[PDB]
Amino acid sequence: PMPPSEFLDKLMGKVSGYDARIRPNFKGPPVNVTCNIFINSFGSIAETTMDYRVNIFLRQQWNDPRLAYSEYPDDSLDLDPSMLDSIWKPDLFFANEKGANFHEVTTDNKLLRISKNGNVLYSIRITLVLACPMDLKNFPMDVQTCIMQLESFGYTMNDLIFEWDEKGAVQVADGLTLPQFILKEEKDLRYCTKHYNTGKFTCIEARFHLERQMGYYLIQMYIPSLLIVILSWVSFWINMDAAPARVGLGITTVLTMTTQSSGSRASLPKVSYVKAIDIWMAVCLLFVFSALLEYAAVNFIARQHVEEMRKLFISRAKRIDTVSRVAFPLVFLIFNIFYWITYKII
Amino acid sequence: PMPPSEFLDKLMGKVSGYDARIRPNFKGPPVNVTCNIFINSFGSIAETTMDYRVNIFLRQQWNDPRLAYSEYPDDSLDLDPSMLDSIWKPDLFFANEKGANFHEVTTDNKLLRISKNGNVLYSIRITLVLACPMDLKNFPMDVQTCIMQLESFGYTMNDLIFEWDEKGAVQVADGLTLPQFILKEEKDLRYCTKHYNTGKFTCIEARFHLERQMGYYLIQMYIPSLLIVILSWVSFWINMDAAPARVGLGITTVLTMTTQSSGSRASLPKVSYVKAIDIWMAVCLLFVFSALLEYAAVNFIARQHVEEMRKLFISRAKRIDTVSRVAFPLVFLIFNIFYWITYKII
Amino acid sequence: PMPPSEFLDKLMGKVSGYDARIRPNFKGPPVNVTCNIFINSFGSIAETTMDYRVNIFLRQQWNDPRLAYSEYPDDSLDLDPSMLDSIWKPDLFFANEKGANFHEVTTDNKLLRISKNGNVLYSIRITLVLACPMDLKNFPMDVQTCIMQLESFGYTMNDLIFEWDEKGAVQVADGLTLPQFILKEEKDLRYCTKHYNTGKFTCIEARFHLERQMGYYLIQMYIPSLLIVILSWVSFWINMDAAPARVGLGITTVLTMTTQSSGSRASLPKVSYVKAIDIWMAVCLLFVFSALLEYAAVNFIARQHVEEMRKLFISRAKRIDTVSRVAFPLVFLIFNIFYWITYKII
Amino acid sequence: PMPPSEFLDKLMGKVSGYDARIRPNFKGPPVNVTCNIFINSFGSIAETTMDYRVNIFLRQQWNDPRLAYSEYPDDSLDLDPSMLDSIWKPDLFFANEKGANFHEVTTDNKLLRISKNGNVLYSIRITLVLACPMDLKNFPMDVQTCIMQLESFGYTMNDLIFEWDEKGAVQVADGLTLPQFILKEEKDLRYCTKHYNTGKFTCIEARFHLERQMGYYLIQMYIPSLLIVILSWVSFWINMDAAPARVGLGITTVLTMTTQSSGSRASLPKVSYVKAIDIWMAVCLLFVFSALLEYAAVNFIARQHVEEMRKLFISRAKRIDTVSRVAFPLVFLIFNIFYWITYKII
Amino acid sequence: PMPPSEFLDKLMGKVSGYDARIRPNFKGPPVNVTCNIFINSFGSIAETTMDYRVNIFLRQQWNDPRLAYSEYPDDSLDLDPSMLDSIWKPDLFFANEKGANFHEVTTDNKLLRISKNGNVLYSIRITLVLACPMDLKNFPMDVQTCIMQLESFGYTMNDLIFEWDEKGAVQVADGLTLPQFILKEEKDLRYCTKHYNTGKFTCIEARFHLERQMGYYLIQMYIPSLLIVILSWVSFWINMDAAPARVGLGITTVLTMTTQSSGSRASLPKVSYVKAIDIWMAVCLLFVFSALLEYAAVNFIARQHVEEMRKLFISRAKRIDTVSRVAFPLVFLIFNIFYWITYKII
Ligand SMILES: *[C@@H]1O[C@H](CO)[C@@H](O[C@@H]2O[C@H](CO)[C@@H](O[C@@H]3O[C@H](CO)[C@@H](O)[C@H](O)[C@@H]3O)[C@H](O)[C@H]2NC(C)=O)[C@H](O)[C@H]1NC(C)=O
Ligand SMILES: *[C@@H]1O[C@H](CO)[C@@H](O[C@@H]2O[C@H](CO)[C@@H](O[C@@H]3O[C@H](CO)[C@@H](O)[C@H](O)[C@@H]3O)[C@H](O)[C@H]2NC(C)=O)[C@H](O)[C@H]1NC(C)=O
Ligand SMILES: *[C@@H]1O[C@H](CO)[C@@H](O[C@@H]2O[C@H](CO)[C@@H](O[C@@H]3O[C@H](CO)[C@@H](O)[C@H](O)[C@@H]3O)[C@H](O)[C@H]2NC(C)=O)[C@H](O)[C@H]1NC(C)=O
Ligand SMILES: *[C@@H]1O[C@H](CO)[C@@H](O[C@@H]2O[C@H](CO)[C@@H](O[C@@H]3O[C@H](CO)[C@@H](O)[C@H](O)[C@@H]3O)[C@H](O)[C@H]2NC(C)=O)[C@H](O)[C@H]1NC(C)=O
Ligand SMILES: *[C@@H]1O[C@H](CO)[C@@H](O[C@@H]2O[C@H](CO)[C@@H](O[C@@H]3O[C@H](CO)[C@@H](O)[C@H](O)[C@@H]3O)[C@H](O)[C@H]2NC(C)=O)[C@H](O)[C@H]1NC(C)=O
Repeated sequence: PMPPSEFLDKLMGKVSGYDARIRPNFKGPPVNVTCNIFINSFGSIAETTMDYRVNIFLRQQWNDPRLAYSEYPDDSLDLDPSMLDSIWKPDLFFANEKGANFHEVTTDNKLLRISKNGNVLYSIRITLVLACPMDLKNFPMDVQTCIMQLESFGYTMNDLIFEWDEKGAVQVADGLTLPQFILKEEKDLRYCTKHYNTGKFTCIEARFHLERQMGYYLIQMYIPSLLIVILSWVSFWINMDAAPARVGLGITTVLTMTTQSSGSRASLPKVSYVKAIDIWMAVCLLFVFSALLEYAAVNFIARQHVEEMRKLFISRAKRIDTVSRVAFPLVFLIFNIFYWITYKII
Repeated sequence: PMPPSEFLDKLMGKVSGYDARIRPNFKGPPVNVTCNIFINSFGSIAETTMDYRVNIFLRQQWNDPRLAYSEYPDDSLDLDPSMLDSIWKPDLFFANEKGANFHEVTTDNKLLRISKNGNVLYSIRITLVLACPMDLKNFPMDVQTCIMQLESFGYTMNDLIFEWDEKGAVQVADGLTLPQFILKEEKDLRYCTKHYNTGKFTCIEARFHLERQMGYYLIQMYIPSLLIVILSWVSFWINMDAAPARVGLGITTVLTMTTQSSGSRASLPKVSYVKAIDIWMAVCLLFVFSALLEYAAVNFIARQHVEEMRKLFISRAKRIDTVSRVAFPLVFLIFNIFYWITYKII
Repeated sequence: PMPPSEFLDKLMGKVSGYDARIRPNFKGPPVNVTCNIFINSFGSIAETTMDYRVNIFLRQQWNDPRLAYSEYPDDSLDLDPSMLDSIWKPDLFFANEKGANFHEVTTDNKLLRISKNGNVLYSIRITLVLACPMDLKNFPMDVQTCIMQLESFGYTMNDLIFEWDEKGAVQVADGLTLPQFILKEEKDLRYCTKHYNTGKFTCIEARFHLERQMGYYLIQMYIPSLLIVILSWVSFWINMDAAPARVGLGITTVLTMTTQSSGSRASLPKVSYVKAIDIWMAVCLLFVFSALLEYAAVNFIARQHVEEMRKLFISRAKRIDTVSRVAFPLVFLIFNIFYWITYKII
Repeated sequence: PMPPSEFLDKLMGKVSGYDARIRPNFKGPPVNVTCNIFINSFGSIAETTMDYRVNIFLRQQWNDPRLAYSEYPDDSLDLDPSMLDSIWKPDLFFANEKGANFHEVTTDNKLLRISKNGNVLYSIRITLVLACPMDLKNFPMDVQTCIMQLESFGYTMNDLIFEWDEKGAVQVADGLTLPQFILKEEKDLRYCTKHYNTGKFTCIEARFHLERQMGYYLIQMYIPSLLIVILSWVSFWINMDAAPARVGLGITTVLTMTTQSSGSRASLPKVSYVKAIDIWMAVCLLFVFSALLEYAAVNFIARQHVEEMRKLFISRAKRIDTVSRVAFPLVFLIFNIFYWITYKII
Repeated sequence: PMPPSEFLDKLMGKVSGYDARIRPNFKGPPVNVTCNIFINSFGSIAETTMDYRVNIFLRQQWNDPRLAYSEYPDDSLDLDPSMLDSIWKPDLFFANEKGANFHEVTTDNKLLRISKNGNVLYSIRITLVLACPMDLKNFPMDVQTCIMQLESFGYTMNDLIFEWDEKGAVQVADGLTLPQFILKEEKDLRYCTKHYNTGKFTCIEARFHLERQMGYYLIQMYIPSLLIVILSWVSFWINMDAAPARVGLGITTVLTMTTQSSGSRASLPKVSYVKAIDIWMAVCLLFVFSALLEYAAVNFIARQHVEEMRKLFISRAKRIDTVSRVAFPLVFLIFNIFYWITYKII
């Protein structure tokens, strides 16, 4: 019989009336293109740019009655991408591309196969740099929702409808791990149908819920902001009434508390609102600034001066050091309980 | 009847006399191309480079009498971008491109449709990195005006005229939020007609007013420059005449005031003029440098030495500490009122 | 006789029935493509992105019975890359490309030669930026395993099978040195056959074992974290009961221990788990934080006050300075033995 | 009559003997191409790379007698860039390109028009990243001279000559402002004719004089290097013979003078010679290092010890503090006059 | 007579038997291609990536007897790069490309001219980013040897041989200066013939010797590491037996010695071996760490306590300050002689 590439030329080229510029079922019902993606790679989720890079296999299935052969004995004719400009393909695009490219190493990484009844599978490999608005109200404990939406660009709703297939519309690779996030298994699949002044265009989208790994910030952000507060509590014991060294422990633990406060937001977007790591680095700034402010209460009370008025100020310069030495591990411990319960509920 | 893509070939190709190199209404009135854009994405507004990235849908409408079919029953013939080099298109360009590319993922993201009377809609998707000169005289409280202008490159004013359409010439996407700025709703639409030695070329432009979010700099730039000034006011209470610790609080709050002064302009352009954050970080440098300069007045007066001359210098080393402890929260509070009223008016 | 380029046109083009879109041995056994690579350049192994760049010569050998000439006198007909779109080529791709390009300087860097029996050698030059997941549990002493896998994209397992040749399937250049790593000579070669819902696709992969050079981190990370611990041991000798200078050596060696702790992870991914350099910079932070905490035990015990109770606290303020001066070089030396034996075993 | 695009095809294509591979006036006098540029954008003048980005309109005018129509009624026939590979064009290149691209958004941004006598205007839009060697001997007060030169690549001097036109050979845009530099109005226009072993090739070049804005470095580099010198002069007043606090003001104002000295050259090329900002940060390092070296002369003389020898060293420990308190504002003020006069003359 | 472009079409195209896929002197001696380069630009020699960027004119001369016209009156026929795919060209490539591109601004920057006897000159413009392994054993005083090598890709040694011409095989531009290095005039030209399992391929290479400019590191690395050692020698004079200020000068000059030690390798590759700047920043770390360790010997000996035993320890607390004040400018001056003589010999 015929070879497939010679048989598929006479099914399409110039003699069968197949025109690649005209959609299937023309002047009839719209073409129902069904889609599913396979995420090979994921990540490099930046926050200065608020974008993330993904590497997908975009599979598109539709029906084309002009490609429905009947007499050839096989069940699926492939088509290499040299002759891929000879069929109709849906004009899918991503509504938040922000730059994207194909992969064309050793061959155009494109797949096409045509069944007997006309079902056309079309799988391409794309690298996307998708845009998602980061919501950083509770920054080390947030759950980001970064989406990707697949629209049509030229055909309206009465000509081309996108659908997610019911048999697992988003597959993820086997050992896909992210360095900072984890990809949750439940992925929302909903519609995003756009209305312009040109017309109404089809749109489908998949949500990805990206929960952070808190274990990094619990090593660099929280514990070196915890030990500086303990280091400011050393000043309550040194020389117990007055020294030129309690000031040096009161000055210096505000410096590296302030430097770490600016260092906690070194590679973050300049958001207007206050976030979760800001109400930690400003309350633990308050517990290390009140320690030097506590000595200024001591060295002003104890530097006041008959026979009765001698010990009456030392009795006010030891009660200020046996209460402010125990009440600060009560106020800081009741803040540390109210903080983490709030961000466990939210 | 005929399919549209076969009908549209005989409307243009080689038999109807349609030449795609010749503008409509030739040797007559100029072509009135009307334009409107749709900002999908906005942002990454850099200031080291003084540019911003935008992602638009550029729609262009004109009239072409050679494309006015009459006998075909429909109202709008589309045209896929494989045959888009066969019509006339206006040679629009952006006068401040600084690099711009199309989007060509899964299909050339281009749209064309031709009405019965000859009206041609032409929507393409462009990513621009536009240039706008930043005016940073009042830096955290400024209202930037970044423009984009759409010129003709080859046709003069007597051959091709650009207009903004009256029905919403600039649309913005629904949930378009910027991390640092806000986009005001009033967008100016004015002309920018260029005159060269080649001729006079048409130009239209849209201004975008970008107001900053002050809430970021009010957390990192102002409050850690506010607490260092309060930290320098602790030195008026410590030991009340003389210490080796008031110097240590006088030195160190100039260090991290100077380090934060260089740290306030880490990612900014090297502008010649003085800005709003510079007359905050240099006046709050003055209140923390005059505190150590105040102790140098104390430790020089109080280190002077009959029976009457003993208490006469302590009476000059306490009046210098009961006035300079209250006058500095008067001068700093009258500066802080004159500062913010100035930048609320401007 | 004929020149080779004219003889090779009639072997393939339009008269011999050779169709370049159809694989060899069609409707028969699968094509057995055998592969080997030649790593020219290697390196720029980043960890923020977790990727590495390689520069290979990808050689592919297969059999094509339609190219088996018999009457031409030579043994190997070459073919320049201008006519390289005329044979069948396997659609190999790398399953973790993350961007890759050819090299096209002065000529397409591509090779093709055809033997008499039909063996086809096909060598191209590719630059890859391959992805490998970094496992940083024991960070300066880890052995990374970064792989590269070579799948088919269009042909399933019953049409195209990849193999590594038995005669040295991965060659490395003569003087290939890495700045941070060393490439071990044993390279694993195993199968990675993928199963999708499209079909099952062939895959071969080569593991590369990249052992680090520990000598860099033993100069910047370990020795300047070793001398700060010795510098905190200077405070046990200074003035031997009480000073305002032991606090100044107790504060300051916690500052540059914490600053170096944040400086130890300046260009690393934000992993959740704790690594080998973190249980050094948090234990040597403990020995420099316990030194200031030791003086707080001294200056609180020695500041307590009949005739018998005078020397009883100095006898408790010297035993605390002749034991804590020797026990800290016992606890730090027994940690330093348990640390390096653990990472020598693992 | 004829449309212009059909008339211009028979003037060139295959019937008039016009060959686009052959220069005008062949085997005769050389082609006199005259050039002028229009700088749209300028800037991003880097110094680590020593290059600057420009965005020009390159206009080229020459004469081509084969394109001299006589009977067509118009005076100027345009030509869209689709048929622009059909005329002869000069093979101009930039001898210091370092990468350059065209602009191809919505149309190839290219212009061509042909007069009646044969004069051909050819305007294109290029983005260049031109290389200029920076001379940083006097760094914040220098006048850079960054050039751009336009050579021929294939035709020698006896076949093609470039000239600048006399009517404004370099135009600059209306509101072109640079953030760091200013572009002087006088632009030198001179020749740069190259001699290779291939031949001698034409070359023209324009010099651009880029004077800096000193006002930025006078806020960050000079004033925080001025106040540290005044801060070191506070140590002459504190306790007036001896303290543990004059050392703390002698140590610390060397630290942030050395840190600012390394911070003054954070983003500069690693030049070998000494520059103007180096002999400010090394002389003001000397005035803050000699202040601590002055106290080491005080605390060594005043710590020497009959009844006559008591006040003879205090008379040497007050003369050292009433001269070194006035002579240092004399030496620093006579340096500050000799410094700025030197860089005002040069 | 004929124009040259029409004469050169009948010399090659389809009638003269010229096939552009077949090398000259086929089934005979190999083609002797002779090469020389012209370095326009050089530099951006990075060391994190260990690569350098060069911008060359690659000239190639071979002989092609099929292009040997005899009857045309000229001596050299040029050929514009539109018809440059019609001759045979050698498939040269660079064996350490790491990315390279042509220059195609206003015309393909390519040159071709054919002499009467068949000699073909072929000059193109290439930008290369070449790889060279940096050897940093003696880092500020090293002489790098970065090479570039020119291989054949498709033709073996018995078909194509590269040579350097004897008339100046590497030219350098007139005013080519590097910011950090200097390019030595003696350039080695040697062979690098490769042996693969495909065959043996020709290769020629040019060594470039890049001697550094030590004058930058002698301002930032060595002098601020010299004054800190002098600053640690101030502590021998302050208060001469005991103070809380000698410790503060002993602590702080270890801090900024350690910070500058990490700051000396901010933008360097993470090499395993020790380099020349590391045995300066670790010996000058030793002279500033032994100064604080010297006071710990003083304040432990002088704090020991009949009538005879009073002055016997002051006699041991002044001999330790009149020897350790002169021996440290003897050990540091004998190190500073042994250091620079070692790196002057090597
Ligand atoms: C692509 O999918 C759409 C959506 O499922 C299909 O449109 C649907 O087609 C069916 C049968 O043609 C329509 O059912 C009909 O409903 C009318 C009342 O409107 C009634 O006379 C019958 O019950 C009849 O079954 C259905 O309304 C229609 N839905 C929409 C939203 O248009 C379309 O046929 C699919 N096209 C292809 C090529 O598969
Ligand atoms: C594109 O838009 C321009 C601007 O509206 C149109 O030009 C205008 O055309 C009208 C009618 O052709 C001109 O009005 C005429 O004015 C003359 C006096 O100059 C008088 O005899 C009549 O009152 C007549 O209506 C109008 O002057 C002219 N304006 C300009 C600035 O040229 C043009 O016709 C439009 N072209 C197309 C193809 O739509
Ligand atoms: C490509 O490689 C595969 C794998 O080596 C080859 O397939 C193998 O082909 C041989 C002979 O055609 C098969 O042996 C046969 O086994 C059957 C029992 O199944 C028995 O009747 C005989 O012993 C006979 O030798 C072998 O089973 C088969 N293996 C597989 C996994 O398919 C294939 O022939 C190679 N193709 C080319 C073009 O070199
Ligand atoms: C392009 O520009 C060059 C330079 O202006 C033109 O070359 C010049 O052409 C004129 C007239 O052809 C030459 O003048 C002649 O000088 C000879 C003595 O050499 C004498 O017999 C006459 O006085 C005559 O006028 C002039 O020497 C020559 N200059 C050079 C440097 O070649 C050229 O003609 C221009 N070409 C075109 C196509 O415009
Ligand atoms: C390209 O360059 C190579 C190397 O210079 C040339 O090969 C050399 O060709 C000469 C003459 O054809 C050979 O000399 C011959 O030597 C044999 C002994 O082997 C003897 O019968 C004669 O003395 C005769 O002169 C020489 O051996 C040969 N060298 C090599 C290494 O092959 C080649 O001819 C050049 N090709 C062109 C087209 O210029």
